[PDB]
Amino acid sequence: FVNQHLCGSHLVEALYLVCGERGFFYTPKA
Amino acid sequence: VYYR
Amino acid sequence: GIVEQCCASVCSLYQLENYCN
Repeated sequence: FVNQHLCGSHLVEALYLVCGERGFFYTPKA
Repeated sequence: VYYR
Repeated sequence: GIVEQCCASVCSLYQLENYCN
């Protein structure tokens, strides 16, 4: 896999690409 | 957006 | 979280594995 800059909505897409059906979290510093 |  | 690496500078997709269950 490669070193990826991920702006905050496009991260949630890229995480999708990684997780499959596993389920995942977007916990930012609010 | 995307890559290093 | 990991968002304050990603939204600003690079990450690995293996950290995105860490943010799975």
